[PDB]
Amino acid sequence: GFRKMAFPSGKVEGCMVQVTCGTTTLNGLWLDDVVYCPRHVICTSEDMLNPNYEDLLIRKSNHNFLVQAGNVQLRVIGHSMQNCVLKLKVDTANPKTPKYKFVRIQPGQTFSVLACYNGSPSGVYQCAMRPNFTIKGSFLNGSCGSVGFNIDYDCVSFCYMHHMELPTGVHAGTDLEGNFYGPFVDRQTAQAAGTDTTITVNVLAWLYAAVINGDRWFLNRFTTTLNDFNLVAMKYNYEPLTQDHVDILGPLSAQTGIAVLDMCASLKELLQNGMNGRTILGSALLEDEFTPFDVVRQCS
Amino acid sequence: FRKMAFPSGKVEGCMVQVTCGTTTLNGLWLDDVVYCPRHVICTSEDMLNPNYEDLLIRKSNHNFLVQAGNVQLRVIGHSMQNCVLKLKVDTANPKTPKYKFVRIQPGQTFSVLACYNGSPSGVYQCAMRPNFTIKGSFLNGSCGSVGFNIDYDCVSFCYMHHMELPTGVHAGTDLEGNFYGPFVDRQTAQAAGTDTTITVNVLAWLYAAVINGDRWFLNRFTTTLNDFNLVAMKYNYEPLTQDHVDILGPLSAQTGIAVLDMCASLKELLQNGMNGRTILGSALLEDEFTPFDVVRQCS
Ligand SMILES: *[C@H](O)[C@H](C[C@@H]1CCNC1=O)NC(=O)[C@H](CC(C)C)NC(=O)OC[C@@H]1CCC(=O)N1CCc1ccccc1
Ligand SMILES: *[C@H](O)[C@H](C[C@@H]1CCNC1=O)NC(=O)[C@H](CC(C)C)NC(=O)OC[C@@H]1CCC(=O)N1CCc1ccccc1
Repeated sequence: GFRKMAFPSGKVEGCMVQVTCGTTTLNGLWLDDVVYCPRHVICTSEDMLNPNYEDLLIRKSNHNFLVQAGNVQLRVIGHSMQNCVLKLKVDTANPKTPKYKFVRIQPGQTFSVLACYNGSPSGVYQCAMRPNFTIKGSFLNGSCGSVGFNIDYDCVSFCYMHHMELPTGVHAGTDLEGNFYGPFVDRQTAQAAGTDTTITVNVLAWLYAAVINGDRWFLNRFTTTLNDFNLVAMKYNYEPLTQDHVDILGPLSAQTGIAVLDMCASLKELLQNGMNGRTILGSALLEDEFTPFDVVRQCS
Repeated sequence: FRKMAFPSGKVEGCMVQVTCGTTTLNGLWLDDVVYCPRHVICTSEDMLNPNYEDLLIRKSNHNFLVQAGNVQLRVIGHSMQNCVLKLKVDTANPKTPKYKFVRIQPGQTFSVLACYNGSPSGVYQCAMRPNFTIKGSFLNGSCGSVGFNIDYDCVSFCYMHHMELPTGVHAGTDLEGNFYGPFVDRQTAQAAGTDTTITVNVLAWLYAAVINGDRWFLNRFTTTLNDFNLVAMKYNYEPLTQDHVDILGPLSAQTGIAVLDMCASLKELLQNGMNGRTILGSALLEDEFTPFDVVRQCS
């Protein structure tokens, strides 16, 4: 079978806390003796439209930040700002702090989101960083500070923290250094993204997964050159496929005996002809939020 | 709308591995009991048609290797309940959540924590199909992985994984060891009944579309429940039960559209098709979001 699968979220759940300043409440990430959260928690209504964050932050005291881990209040003993994230230093270390690191992911890469409200985890799902640096998340009011992550062995690699929804309903945020993905800004304004494109190497991975699970109606007898495929792919607002992408698809190619450029010829036919009512792995649309690695691990 | 799983940490803290000879699967460690599929006691060649009672009579506590990670939990008692093994262990799980064992209905959804050798690998959302299979993602060694829902702080355990069918869907039991559907834990070819579309969930999905301002498909007609069920079966949709009508209640109230009026709108979509339009960015009607799922993501 094949499902959109998230990493188990327990190691991240034990880091989540609630952070309040004024009448604003969102989530923080508690690692060792530091809590990370979106800086716009210091903003009032009158601040949110053009917040001069350095100016607003210097006027705040440690005691203006109310941090709660379940029943317990954590005492803030210092605060600083790193780009769009606030670092609240606390007098107590999180014992549940896992082995972790902070990474900035590339567009087309995937990661799990642990959506939280008032510091309590509510759900977990899988996302990709879109080529236009938005994410198609499920985030309501109160979800800021929810984080996205990958787990390699015993290590949690944090790659996203949530800050906002765009008018189109997609979402935008930062890495754990507080740098936004994309051309967005932590002010209360309607912001449009650049035109999105489809993550081709991931569509190809998913087609291979469909074959591994017995679905093959979209295959064809034809091949294509890499450049002629890319010409068609760009026409349809699909990302170009690089030779590194081709190399990454090798394992999936070997396992199934379908040359990458044969699968590209299939995808080209799907783009030109559409799906003619049919479905692949349940979907009526071509899915682009599985990486080759995602498909490999899940299918062995 | 995403498929969203429950946070899995409370269940991760309960996963262990259980080994008999070379056969290793997963178990669920709550208080001082470990729950797992009984077929752990079967050699690969025993699985063709096992005599579970006779295989268990030859077993002693000291034939069972239970491990949390690499740490052995000594087994101090054992009993078979339907198709699961209960192994009493000498340590109460310090991470035991508040929990319940529940038997769910077809159509209901739940999160699966896929595990191998006692270690969680992934979590995803499943629906229990009307033919009592699930469209899971499971490899060798996944048995004893569990499906669950979390209400407030209480984990309601509803599924334990035992097997894959010829069509590549999956079958298992509740935590009392009773299979969902007409399957047995024997390495024999078995067939699921023909599957049907989960009508209550499709209706939930239509409510979700209305809540988001997508309401072209609403019409001025209504229907009886019986007339709707008889029409729906002709399109291989499940009949609605009284419980289905009940769990659509909150979405009915939220939108002010009576359940039976939404049924009349769906009947017209069945009878006339989408005429080329979409609902919620899709020509397909989705059937694996329950009314609870719709609430979790809209409000
Ligand atoms: C933090 O919890 C919250 C998360 C948001 C809330 C809705 N969904 C989410 O993911 N973040 C915020 O509220 C942002 C705070 C800023 C960065 C100071 N703002 C935000 O997400 O605004 C969302 C709304 C939805 C529609 C839209 O365009 N905007 C932007 C603000 C706005 C401008 C003009 C008109 C209406 C809204
Ligand atoms: C337990 O980890 C394992 C999980 C399986 C492994 C592959 N995917 C899964 O979900 N369960 C088992 O191996 C089952 C043990 C029995 C119930 C004692 N058996 C099982 O899953 O058999 C699967 C195979 C795949 C093809 C097929 O038809 N079957 C069923 C039995 C069978 C019939 C005919 C020919 C070969 C096997």
